[PDB]
Amino acid sequence: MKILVAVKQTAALEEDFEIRDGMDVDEDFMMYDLNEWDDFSLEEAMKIKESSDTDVEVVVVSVGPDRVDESLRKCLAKGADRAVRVWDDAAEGSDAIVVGRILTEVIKKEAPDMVFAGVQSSDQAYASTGISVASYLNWPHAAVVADLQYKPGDNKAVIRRELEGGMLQEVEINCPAVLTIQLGINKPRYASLRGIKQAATKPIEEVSLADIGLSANDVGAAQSMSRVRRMYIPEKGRATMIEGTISEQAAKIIQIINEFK
Amino acid sequence: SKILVIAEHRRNDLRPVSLELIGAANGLKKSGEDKVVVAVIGSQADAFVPALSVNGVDELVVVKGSSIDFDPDVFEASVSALIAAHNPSVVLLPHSVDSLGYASSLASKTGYGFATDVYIVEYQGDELVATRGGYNQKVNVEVDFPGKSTVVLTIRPSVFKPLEGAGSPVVSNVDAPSVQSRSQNKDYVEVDIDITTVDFIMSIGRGIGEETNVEQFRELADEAGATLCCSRPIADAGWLPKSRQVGQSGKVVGSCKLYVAMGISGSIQHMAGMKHVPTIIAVNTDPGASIFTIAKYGIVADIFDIEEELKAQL
Ligand SMILES: Cc1cc2nc3c(=O)[nH]c(=O)nc-3n(C[C@H](O)[C@H](O)[C@H](O)COP(=O)(O)OP(=O)(O)OC[C@H]3O[C@@H](n4cnc5c(N)ncnc54)[C@H](O)[C@@H]3O)c2cc1C
Ligand SMILES: Nc1ncnc2c1ncn2[C@@H]1O[C@H](COP(=O)(O)O)[C@@H](O)[C@H]1O
Repeated sequence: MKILVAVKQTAALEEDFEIRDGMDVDEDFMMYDLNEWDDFSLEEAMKIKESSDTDVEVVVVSVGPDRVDESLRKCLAKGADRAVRVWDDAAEGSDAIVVGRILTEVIKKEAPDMVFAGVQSSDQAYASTGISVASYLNWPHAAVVADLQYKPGDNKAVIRRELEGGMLQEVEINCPAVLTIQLGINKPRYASLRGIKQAATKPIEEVSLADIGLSANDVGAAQSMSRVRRMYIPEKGRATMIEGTISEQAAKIIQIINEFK
Repeated sequence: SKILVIAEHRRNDLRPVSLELIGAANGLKKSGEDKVVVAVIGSQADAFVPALSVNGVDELVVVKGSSIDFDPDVFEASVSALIAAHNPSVVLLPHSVDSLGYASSLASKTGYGFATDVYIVEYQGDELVATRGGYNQKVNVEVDFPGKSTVVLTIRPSVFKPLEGAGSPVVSNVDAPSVQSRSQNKDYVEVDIDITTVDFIMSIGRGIGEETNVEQFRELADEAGATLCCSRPIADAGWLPKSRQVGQSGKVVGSCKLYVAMGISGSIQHMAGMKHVPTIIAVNTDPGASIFTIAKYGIVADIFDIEEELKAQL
């Protein structure tokens, strides 16, 4: 049994980031971490390994350059068995549909029995990659899963998707399947200092595009389905700032509150 | 030219965003000579033709599928076949939980131009240009689609205005492709207090820190006459019940005349549940937090000293 979890290291900007030139934010203002969704998704796989008296292989896989190793190391430390990073400089600027392709060819080698992805990423919030993987692979899918009922080897699986305004809907899905996991399906763990440590002895496995049958010609912004024309910061508001003390800022809120009763 | 809209419905009600996309569509087409086809997909999909039959729709296609409600196999099949049979220049999906389950499938399988959660859309000349977010709505990314006979966009809900009035599409029927779906829908499931449809709200987000910190914003609220509410993280963690979540997946605080957002950054899905409140105060230490860009008043500051002192004057 094997669960492949696809993971993204996402960028957050610091306050007073700026722009190149035009076509992106300045490489300096970015801080990298593991996409928030992926915690829950990896947790979900470990939750499966944990609960079954049979052997289960959780492996994490990332398409990124090597600043990503640091996030993979964190997955390692939180229980994952093996970690694989796909990269070529060619791949730079690949949108979600290209990342779909690159992920697929890795997933074709690993041959896992289920694949998890994150509803979306926090930076690009595309909300498209995982399902795109589902497509090249031709596997059954579901996006936005709040609860999973699966036993390694089973061949159907009962998930619940999370709908607007609250409701959930159960859905029985055939496996192998892809699913994109939502926030809150579970409470992910923190690595222990022993985890951190043993993980520091593991290898992060390098895989290039040729190892999966792909070349310069299959990847990166040029073969994406959208071209950036330019980014810009939006003008942000017509709102009134209040400046001064607590006693004042708070005095103001209390005027407004009282203006309403 | 055609613009293909795909509607959305669940458990027998047409979801409002449908009407928003027609809006989008209509405000987009370059010549009033261009048509706007709308499709609607489901085993009892007929029911909707009265409701779908409205200003802006030139053709209405009804697609009887295997299932009553959304199902990603059925949907990708149908929309593929409509795309083939209408050769739209542009097909518009609601960026919604259903769409997430298939839209990118479509785009992947042939060369379609593709872009999601788009909130500004326009032509420049013969050239379609779209705008969505970046770096967590810290920037706009304006994108185009060189080469692309056909472009598929998922549209943010509550951005585009629906049209006033009735109309007269030509109505048609197809069968969905015969598809033997690889998943099967089962039951819809719900998991007292108040219905946070109500006047005055104090709403805490991640900003607050730790479960122990809630009691004093619970107390703050008790003492202003406010109803305690929160962003998603608080409820995910189990610190307030899911009844008090504002947001795209919680409650929409319809009758809120006052909303103080404390330690909430303003994510897209939070705004969804509260963006229409008339007075929104935002308190937040991070001056570029998106919440500020729909508030009426903003304070930049720690929620903790704004708390006491408030709780002290009151
Ligand atoms: C399909 C799906 C559905 C979703 N449904 C919902 C939903 O229903 N409701 C929802 O809320 N989200 C929803 N989201 C989750 C959403 O993406 C965000 O993760 C969430 O809204 C962020 O919550 P937050 O603003 O409290 O946290 P954050 O985004 O972490 O913001 C915390 C804020 O507190 C500020 N802060 C920290 N300390 C202080 C301080 N001491 N004083 C003042 N300010 C401080 C920070 O500056 C920051 O801006 C959904 C997401 C997905 C994709
Ligand atoms: N570059 C990537 N490498 C590995 N997984 C990724 C990558 N990009 C997206 N994903 C998967 O995509 C998910 C959802 O974010 P999105 O990019 O919005 O489709 C993440 O949780 C990962 O599962």
